[PDB]
Amino acid sequence: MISLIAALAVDRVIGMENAMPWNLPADLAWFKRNTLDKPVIMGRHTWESIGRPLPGRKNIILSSQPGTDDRVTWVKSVDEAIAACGDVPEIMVIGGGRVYEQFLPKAQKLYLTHIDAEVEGDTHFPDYEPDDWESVFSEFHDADAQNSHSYCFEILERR
Ligand SMILES: Nc1nc(=O)c2nc(CNc3ccc(C(=O)N[C@@H](CCC(=O)O)C(=O)O)cc3)cnc2[nH]1
Ligand SMILES: [Ca+2]
Ligand SMILES: [Cl-]
Ligand SMILES: [Cl-]
Ligand SMILES: [Cl-]
Repeated sequence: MISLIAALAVDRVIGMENAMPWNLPADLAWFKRNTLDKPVIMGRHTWESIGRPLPGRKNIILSSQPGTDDRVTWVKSVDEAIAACGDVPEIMVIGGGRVYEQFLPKAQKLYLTHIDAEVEGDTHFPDYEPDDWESVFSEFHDADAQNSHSYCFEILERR
């Protein structure tokens, strides 16, 4: 199955002109927990953001331009990206905006972190209809010594 994993500020903001103005190691740990030992598909901007390959995951970059790093797999279409994942139980789509938009219709599961930050968004998560999704997990957390904002983890399954 295909799943999307994303961190959403208020108004579904997922990306800004520059790095997001928060420090959420707990969210990064959640991201890692839920992507480890699964193939991850990302777009080129997200690849640049991360800086290097995500450890312990097959990294697949969806882009129309040729690849500039040999440590990851470069593909040019959605179907090629899926094919490159092979026969696995779950493929994780990790953004950004355009990649989420292309994979949402195929997705059966969303792993969302909702962050209590009001920011001006450059890119947004797709406008999904809550009516069509069932929350099967929710966990709320306050800001703390290591995390700059309150955040809530949710797992949705398509109804
Ligand atoms: N929940 C969630 N949070 C995110 O910040 C997030 N970010 C993107 C893409 N951006 C990023 C940026 C960095 C790392 C990252 O460095 N993750 C590490 C853990 C952090 C660390 O160990 O320092 C990893 O191994 O997964 C992942 C995704 C896509 N989906 C997300 N989903
Ligand atoms: Ca429920
Ligand atoms: Cl976790
Ligand atoms: Cl991207
Ligand atoms: Cl629900």
